[PDB]
Amino acid sequence: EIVLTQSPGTLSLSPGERATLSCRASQSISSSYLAWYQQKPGQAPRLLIYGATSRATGTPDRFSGSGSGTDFTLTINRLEPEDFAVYYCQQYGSSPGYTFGQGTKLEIKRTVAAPSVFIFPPSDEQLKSGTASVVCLLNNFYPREAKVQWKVDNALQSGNSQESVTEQDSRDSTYSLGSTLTLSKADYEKHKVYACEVTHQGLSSPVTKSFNRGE
Amino acid sequence: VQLVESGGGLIQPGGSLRLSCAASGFIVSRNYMIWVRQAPGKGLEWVSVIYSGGSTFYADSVKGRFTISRDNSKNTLYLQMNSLRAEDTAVYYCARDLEVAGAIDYWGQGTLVTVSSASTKGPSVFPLAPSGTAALGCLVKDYFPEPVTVSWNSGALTSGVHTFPAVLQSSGLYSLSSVVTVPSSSLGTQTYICNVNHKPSNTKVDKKVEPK
Amino acid sequence: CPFGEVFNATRFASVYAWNRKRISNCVADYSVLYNSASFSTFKCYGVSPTKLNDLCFTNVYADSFVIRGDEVRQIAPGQTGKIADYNYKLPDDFTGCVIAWNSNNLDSKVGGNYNYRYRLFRKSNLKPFERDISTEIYQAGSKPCNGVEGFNCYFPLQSYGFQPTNGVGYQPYRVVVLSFELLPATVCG
Ligand SMILES: *[C@@H]1O[C@H](CO)[C@@H](O)[C@H](O)[C@H]1NC(C)=O
Repeated sequence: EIVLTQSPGTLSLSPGERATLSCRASQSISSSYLAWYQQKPGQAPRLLIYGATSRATGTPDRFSGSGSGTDFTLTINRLEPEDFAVYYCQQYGSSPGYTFGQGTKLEIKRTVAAPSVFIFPPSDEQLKSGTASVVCLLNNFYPREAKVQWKVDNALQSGNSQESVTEQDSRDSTYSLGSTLTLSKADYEKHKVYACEVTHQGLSSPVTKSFNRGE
Repeated sequence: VQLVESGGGLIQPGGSLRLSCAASGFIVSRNYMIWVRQAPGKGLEWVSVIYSGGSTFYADSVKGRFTISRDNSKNTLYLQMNSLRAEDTAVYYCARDLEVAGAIDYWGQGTLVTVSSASTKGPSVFPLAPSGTAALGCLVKDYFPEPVTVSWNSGALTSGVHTFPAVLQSSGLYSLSSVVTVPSSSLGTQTYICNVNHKPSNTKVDKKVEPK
Repeated sequence: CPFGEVFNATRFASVYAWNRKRISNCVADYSVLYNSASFSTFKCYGVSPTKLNDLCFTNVYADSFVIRGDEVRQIAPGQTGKIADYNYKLPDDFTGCVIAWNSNNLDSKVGGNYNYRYRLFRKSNLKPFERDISTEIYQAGSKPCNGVEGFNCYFPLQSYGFQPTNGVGYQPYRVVVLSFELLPATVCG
């Protein structure tokens, strides 16, 4: 089964720089059968290039396509602010007849900003109901890559947390992230120290915030 | 020229739905017509195609459950979906396809299909109480269906507010957090109320968030 | 029978304008065909390649053209796709053989060979053994085309791009369809 692998998964550039997105096919295909789409949050994809090199209606000249065989490339010359979006490649020649790549997000570049880390115990109201939710908050950081590690009595916790991330902020271009650790009230009262330990480019060393149950 | 989609909604596992795509300008019966879908937060996925001559082809994941068709009199494209599973939840686009003469050049706006088997349920609202800059918030937990709206102090407080995307928990209910950073000297002087509104269940909560 | 004048021609037809050669009043013998090693595909329907040489037919037809590797499976009864529907349609009760071989050495060219074309647009499916060679502009929308290419107004024929480096599904294949017709026999082996 034909597979389109796009790279990099995320591109961070500032306006007026040159953007180069790649698509690699798991088998060799004719260049006639490759297309590129842009998609902005909330909207339907917009066709940009078809036949590897042909500009769709309304595609400005700063967009150009190229490649053949296994390798294809979309170039944005002189990035514009409206060009930050997700970009997909598509083949339409091989079974099942339509395949898309996984997407490249083209995002705004800015200076590294370390997160502010906050930790919140479950409220008494929630505990009364029989579930504890411990929340860890990472605020206004860049870039998006961050490891949040939950530790309960210095035992690292896997498989009972969920993360959530804001879209890049429209004023300072940073990210924010919430991580939630869910326990039953019974398991929550079995332990004392709850900590989230955050690792990020902007932190010289991992920062830990913690609290002791009932303190 | 335009493609307008309709018919999406909430349906249970095993249930049936029918999407419709009224065309304008394009003549559905003279075109390669496709359905493509996008699961929340994921990629594009090709579902189905009908050829102007009547031939039909289907992705593997939907073969035998989904049926594409059209009505030349209404100039509309349809997608009949039977034996729907949770994983069929997505935004569904109809689109016109031109293959080597143009790829997929026109796409409708999309219609949302949710496959759940969860019942309508208003959120529980719990405070995230603060312990330079302080952070405080609201946990809006175990609601269905989407969405909730969250404001702070009835809209008077917007600076520094981050309302995170809802996540789907293993129970099938959604949950989300809303936080705001403030001067920690404001903790003693200003009151912070999150205002949660969940229209499907007609639930409106106002939770006051105080330091513990 | 001059099989070689069909299999060994220098160029082949584009599928939309497939070539039909009548073969009549001669001796058949399918030995150099079946016992050749250079055929990627050689499938028979309604007959049997073993007991082919010892039978008679009123007339035989050899249709020839070039398609992509991935499309050779559409040169069979009860198939669908752009080729079967809009270019070459075999009937459901087909009595004959389909022979295909990879012609990348002959029909690919560095830089792309675009001489071979297929019909992409057509309101209705071809009937069996129909040959449509019109180049009328295809009306995809509501406004008339008046023989002018534009939005919603497409040339119905499109080129394959055959480059030697494409994968075999994108490589050119020469196909010959032998149709046996028992309507006074004149073609025996
Ligand atoms: C085509 O030419 C080759 C050249 O060696 C020959 O062997 C073959 O029999 C020819 N095909 C026929 C006669 O059908």
